[PDB]
Amino acid sequence: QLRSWNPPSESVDAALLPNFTRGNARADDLVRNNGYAANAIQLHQDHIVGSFFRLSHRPSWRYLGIGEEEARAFSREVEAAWKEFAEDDCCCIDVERKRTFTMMIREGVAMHAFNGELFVQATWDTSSSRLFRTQFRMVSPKRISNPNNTGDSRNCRAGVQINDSGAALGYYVSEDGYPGWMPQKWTWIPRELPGGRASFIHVFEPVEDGQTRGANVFYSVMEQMKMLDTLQNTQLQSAIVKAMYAATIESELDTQSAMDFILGANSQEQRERLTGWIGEIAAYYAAAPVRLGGAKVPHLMPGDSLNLQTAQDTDNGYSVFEQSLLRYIAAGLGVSYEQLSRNYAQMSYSTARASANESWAYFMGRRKFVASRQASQMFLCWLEEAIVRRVVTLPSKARFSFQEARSAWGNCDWIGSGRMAIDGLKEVQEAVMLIEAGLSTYEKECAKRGDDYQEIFAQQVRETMERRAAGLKP
Amino acid sequence: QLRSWNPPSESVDAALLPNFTRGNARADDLVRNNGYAANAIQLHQDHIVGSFFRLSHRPSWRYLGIGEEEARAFSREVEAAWKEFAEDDCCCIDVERKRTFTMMIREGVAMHAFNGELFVQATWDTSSSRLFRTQFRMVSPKRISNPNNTGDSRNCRAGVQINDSGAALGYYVSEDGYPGWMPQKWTWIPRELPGGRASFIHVFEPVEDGQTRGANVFYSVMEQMKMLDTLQNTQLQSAIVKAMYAATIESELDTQSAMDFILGANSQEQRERLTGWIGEIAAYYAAAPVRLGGAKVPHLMPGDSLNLQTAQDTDNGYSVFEQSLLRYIAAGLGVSYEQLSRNYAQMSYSTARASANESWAYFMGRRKFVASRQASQMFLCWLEEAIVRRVVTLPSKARFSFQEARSAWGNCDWIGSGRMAIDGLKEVQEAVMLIEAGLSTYEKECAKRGDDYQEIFAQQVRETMERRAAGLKP
Amino acid sequence: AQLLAANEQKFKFDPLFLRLFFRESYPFTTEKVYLSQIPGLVNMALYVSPIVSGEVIRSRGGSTSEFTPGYVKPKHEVNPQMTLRRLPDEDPQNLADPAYRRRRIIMQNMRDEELAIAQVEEMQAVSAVLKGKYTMTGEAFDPVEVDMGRSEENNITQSGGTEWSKRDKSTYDPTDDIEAYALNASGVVNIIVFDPKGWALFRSFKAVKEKLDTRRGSNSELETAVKDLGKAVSYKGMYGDVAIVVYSGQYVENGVKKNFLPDNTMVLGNTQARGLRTYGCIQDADAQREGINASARYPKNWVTTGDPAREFTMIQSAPLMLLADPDEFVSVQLA
Amino acid sequence: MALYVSPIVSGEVIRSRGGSTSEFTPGYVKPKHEVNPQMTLRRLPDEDP
Amino acid sequence: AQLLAANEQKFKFDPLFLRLFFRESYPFTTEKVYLSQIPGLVNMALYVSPIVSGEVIRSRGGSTSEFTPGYVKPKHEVNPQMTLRRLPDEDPQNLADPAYRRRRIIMQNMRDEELAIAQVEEMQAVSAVLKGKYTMTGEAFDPVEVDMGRSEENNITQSGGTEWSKRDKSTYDPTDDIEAYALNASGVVNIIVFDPKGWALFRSFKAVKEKLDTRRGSNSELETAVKDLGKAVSYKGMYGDVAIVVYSGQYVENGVKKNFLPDNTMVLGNTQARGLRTYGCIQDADAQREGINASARYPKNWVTTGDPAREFTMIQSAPLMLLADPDEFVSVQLA
Amino acid sequence: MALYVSPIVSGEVIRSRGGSTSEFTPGYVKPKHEVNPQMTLRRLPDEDP
Repeated sequence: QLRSWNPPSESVDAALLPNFTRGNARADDLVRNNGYAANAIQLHQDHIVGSFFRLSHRPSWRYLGIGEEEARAFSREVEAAWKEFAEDDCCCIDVERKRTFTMMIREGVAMHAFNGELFVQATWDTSSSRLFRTQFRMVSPKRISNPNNTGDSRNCRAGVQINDSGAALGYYVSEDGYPGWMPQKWTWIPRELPGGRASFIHVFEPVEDGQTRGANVFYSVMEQMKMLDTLQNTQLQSAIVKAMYAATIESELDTQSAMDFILGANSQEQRERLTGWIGEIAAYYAAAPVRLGGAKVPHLMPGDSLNLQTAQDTDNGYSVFEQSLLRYIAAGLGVSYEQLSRNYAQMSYSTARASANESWAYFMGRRKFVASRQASQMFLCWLEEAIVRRVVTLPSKARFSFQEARSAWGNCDWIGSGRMAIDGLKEVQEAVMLIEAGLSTYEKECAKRGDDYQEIFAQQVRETMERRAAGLKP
Repeated sequence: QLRSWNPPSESVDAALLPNFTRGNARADDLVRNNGYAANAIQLHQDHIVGSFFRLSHRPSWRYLGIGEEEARAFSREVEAAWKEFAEDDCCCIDVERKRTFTMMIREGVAMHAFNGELFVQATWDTSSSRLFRTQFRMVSPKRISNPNNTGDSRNCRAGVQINDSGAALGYYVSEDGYPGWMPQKWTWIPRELPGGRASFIHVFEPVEDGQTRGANVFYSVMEQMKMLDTLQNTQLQSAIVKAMYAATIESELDTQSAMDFILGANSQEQRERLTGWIGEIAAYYAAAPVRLGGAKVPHLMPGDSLNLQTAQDTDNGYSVFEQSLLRYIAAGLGVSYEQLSRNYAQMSYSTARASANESWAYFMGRRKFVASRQASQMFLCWLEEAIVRRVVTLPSKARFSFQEARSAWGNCDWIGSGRMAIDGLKEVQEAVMLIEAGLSTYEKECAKRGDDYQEIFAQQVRETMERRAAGLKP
Repeated sequence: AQLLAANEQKFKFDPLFLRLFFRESYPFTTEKVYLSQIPGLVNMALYVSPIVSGEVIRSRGGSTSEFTPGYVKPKHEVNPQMTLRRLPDEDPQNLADPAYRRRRIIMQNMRDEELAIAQVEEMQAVSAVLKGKYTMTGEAFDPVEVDMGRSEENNITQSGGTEWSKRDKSTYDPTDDIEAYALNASGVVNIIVFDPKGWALFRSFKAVKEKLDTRRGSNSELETAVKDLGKAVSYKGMYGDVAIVVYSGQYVENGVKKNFLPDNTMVLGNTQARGLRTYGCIQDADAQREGINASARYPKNWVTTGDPAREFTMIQSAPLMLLADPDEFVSVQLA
Repeated sequence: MALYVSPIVSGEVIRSRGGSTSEFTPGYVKPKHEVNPQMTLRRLPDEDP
Repeated sequence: AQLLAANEQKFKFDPLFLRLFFRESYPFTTEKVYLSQIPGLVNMALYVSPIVSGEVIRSRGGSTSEFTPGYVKPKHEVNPQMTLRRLPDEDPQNLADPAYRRRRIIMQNMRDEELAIAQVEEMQAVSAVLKGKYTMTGEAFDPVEVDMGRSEENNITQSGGTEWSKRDKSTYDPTDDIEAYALNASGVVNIIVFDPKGWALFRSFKAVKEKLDTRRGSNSELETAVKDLGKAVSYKGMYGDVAIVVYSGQYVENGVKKNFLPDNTMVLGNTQARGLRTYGCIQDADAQREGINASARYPKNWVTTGDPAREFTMIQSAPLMLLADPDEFVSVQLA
Repeated sequence: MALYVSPIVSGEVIRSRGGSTSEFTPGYVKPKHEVNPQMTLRRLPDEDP
């Protein structure tokens, strides 16, 4: 079985890139034919981004000498601008003109999960319906190959032109293949502009040094493919052969030496004996009507029957095989099957909350690992455009210029899915302890709750004043 | 079995579009013959929209410089207008004149679930029974094919005319096929008007770039089809063969060499022996009446019987096969079977509330992903019409014009199904904690409760004053 | 390939034979006709003494109970390449539809089919009540003669002795011959349906022409039957006591057309003679697994995949209609 | 319109049996007239001239 | 069973007959060829007086408009039991795939299919422009002779009178015969393509060998055509004014192989002679309901369920290619 | 590679046409050598011995 799937013995990058197309193609096959990939990407979406992905700008006020109040007001301005620019209802923020920021993050994270890499391009849109002429078009991974599909070279390696030190200079984007009859032409695309401008945002997780591509799926999913095939076929055979039945006719006849002599005489010159016996047996079956049930017994003149003696008859064991292996690959691939297909077998209280909190912290890990890159890159490009357009005003006491301290000025964090609910009592006792001991700040409280302290305080002011005015109890 | 269903190895869009008609047709077959699709669409309806889908208009007052109080009063006016326009009792808001806003959302979400896409068209009704001359007619997905059913082309691709960059310009709507004998003629329909007017609302979820169609169902449901078939047939065979019985007659007779010699002599020239024996056996069965029960033993003269020796006799295993696979595809397709067909097997407390809260948050995900598009599009069209008719008054200090900031002015959110009830104690301890710590605002409190803070306060005023007047206890 | 239920005609217009003499349909779940199985006429006289009752009465064991029904299963194509029968100006846009063209062309095809089986059944009927013999025959099939048992006095001939042509065209009355042939008919004769020239030389006698009543004098539903099938049955009028009819029906064979009726023939008998329509097995897997093994007819529309990758309409039947009493009709060849 | 098939399987496909001569010119007749309202017409007896 | 679109070849390499003389394709929605329907050459001289214009001009009613196209529909199996044509070392792991083996084996099967129809079409072409007669024939099919009308002076023979073999191998010049046969050809001849030994005894004359130019002197795209089909067309060179070619193509029949060309034959005519490729109906339900009744070729991959429960590739066509002017070429049998 | 079928139905199944002689012994050649690291080898000019 190791024949149809073969690992070379070498560093992972040189063991994957030669068989990149086959592994990725069979990955496409399984993610299309199989529901597990859809469920996994959907849960990753709903744990990492969830409803939305919220920007929070925190310029390094302490290091830059900027006042915290000026930083906070400038952040208010940039947050209002960014939310109003992102909430465009006409899907107009993409060059394809059919994806908002939500689906920017969606397709980016999905493709960085599947192929391990995502490709964003900051292009200059001309549609004047918005103040900001920068859109972000996502680039397929099929596009990145060496110019004219040539094999890897000295410095042109699977489509990326690098130096001897590996520094990613640029890329050869092959032309799109949709419809299925466009030819591919390779075009030069630099990774970033010299001034720090993020033109081609290439975010991938390298497992080792010098690696150019991300992680796969199929190269650990062939075994589900062939287990589902084998369980499927074995259930089919079991079902079809629980009551397969042979309906033949035998007789006494069979006078050993006499039967053999009759057969030999028929073979030599006395076939009339066989013809007469066949006629008698045909008359037998047409005067009997030899019929078993609703159907006719298949015509068998005496002396021939099937021997449907069977193989071993122990239990198939597939039960504990499949539970063990589903277990196995479930906290292999990472998301547990007791919800990837939802068993409720013997699961208990500590079971539930321990599994939930470890899995949720681990999704927080993946979120902070493979979402903040895209978030910061897009925010940096948008903030550069805003500074170009003088939408928001930089602090006058800027210790470093915007172009010099884009990292310092464009320092930001992002908020993923909403408020976690698992037990209730858990979150509420945590909340009461934090609010009584002061062990929670504005920033981490809002991180835990998916809200904002400024708005909760303003709305509590509104709550109290409306209760006082209408006669309610604050 | 892989013969009657075949995946190509290619990108998903080019692997689905060539076999679009067959997959969709067998999807129709299974959603019509099978109850699971009906239950799934019904639960999706009752989790996403539920009773109703409530509009809430929040123009970006902070960014536009609009006062929050003016924004709130303008929102009050637009909400009153929208509710009174939507509550039309004569089903008159559609061109078909037989669906209200509720069934707009219903059919839209159902078709965007089945085919992955929904097609709305903003048409100018002439029926003067309402102030607003805009209706929204939904367009079938069968209509979108290339002009005269031609195969995909360079830029005309499965009915959508796009550019090289993929931008969806317009569509070729084939003529309706009901009654089953109208010919199809393809008509041009642009996606949107240049001024931002949403004429042809085409909302679909693209799994990858350049994809034009949504997701399927059958391409993961063929296995339920053939498992239900195999379990059905195997139960039928098991039931019919638990007591199938062969009723033949044998005798001692059978003098080996003598019987063979008699048969050979009969075959050659002595058939009178066989005739005499048959006569004797007929007299035997007519003087015995050989009868077993209520029925006659089927006529078998001696020397011939059926050999109903069986196949293996181990348990079929279908029990744990079917539990494992129902498990499997249940949190595949997404909604758990312990309610898609309702098992109560060994299910526990943490089981219940963990499963319920994760599934409900995930339905909140689907709701915010595939309902807000249609909601915002319809609201934008209706608000544009209202501004045309001067029903509601835009703020005088508009920083941007309506046509320029339709996204900013027409910023809105929507509320789906009503107040979730699962445990009681859970929701009430959450409510008491939020109302004591102030950790809940007007907007998210009303989101959690399915109510409105303004109306709860006004009705609490009414409550207190009526209790005071009538003598009750506020 | 369209469903079984697309078999609606409401067109049963057989020429007064299978609908009036041969109503007695017996479709079977078994191949042959078993006249012993059919009760036919029941042993219908004996009673029992006023003390106890007698033995059990059965179907009285018909002597011959083995003949081969005419299992006829023809077919045609309904390929949507033709322009069809266009009834005057009912919106040819639906003919432009392949759906409507295909459905009404299967309508046309199948109606041709049952009228084909009806016309071959009428040839069987005319053979049956003209000689008592029927030729169950066809290529790659043995010719079985199915005989009801028509007697010699039911086959007596007018040309024997004195012919009506060789008689006085003015004074001779063929009524004498009418009762002469009617007496040995095991009943009363009330229709004198002729073939055309047979009625011609019948009426050539004056006595006939001033004995017959041209008036309606509506006797029975035979006038209604003629009004229905105004094609080939012609109600000449009353001959006084008896009705005068002429059948000039024609069958259009492989390359030519010719009348059903021979040159000059007659059958004298009742309008209520007993006619059996025994029907054999229907050899179609669909028919067996849905229980149409015992029925009249079976249509289907069905697609062939492969070499003859096409779509056809298939009609299957197995009639072996006969007459219970061959002696009921006297068959005479005329002058 | 004669042949059947054996009681095991069925035979070939039957077509429109290829008429030997299939090419003649129909009499495409298109005449016309004028209906110029200068005549007194056929007056059916006294239906309100 | 794979879709219709899996019919990509980009391999059109017919031997200069159906691509150079017979470009004039006419696939029909109707069975036969109707030469009256084809405009062919248009009545192309008369004008009208400078006052008004004249009558309506039609397709000038071809006298004979009824011949049977060669509706050829062969098939094969692509059963994944073979090891296939393995192009050198392109990853036989995909051959190990039943999917890739089946798709490239349907590729191989279908390409064999169109080259089969192409070679039978080339035999039709060689019959056509060698005698003006074509034998539309096959078992269980009547042999129709389809004649373009090649005249007697287009069938005059070299062996008549004095043979080139019976001439001086050194001093005799066959150019005189060249214009003798070219004059009654209704045009100019610019290719003198021979069969091999025909060109052998042609060049046996010295005058030929010091009159011919071996040089390229590239006249037209015929050199490009030879470079394309370097298989069986051989550009001998220039004979000065005219091009010298030799065709040695061979067809591999049921048990043996033999050349297309007879022993010693010639056709004198132009490279731009008008060749018709009339195409009949395609008898495939798929073709009719998707409108491929009027086309060149039709492939399909399709599964049979039942007795021959297998899967096949089916190719269907109906060519009746002929020559518009049979008098354009003079057909001569050589010494 | 020649025969077609009549325009009514199609014909039989075509096979690999049974080569008369189908039995010869391939030249199964399996040689070997040693690569014992005791030699000085082919030194392409001055690529870092």
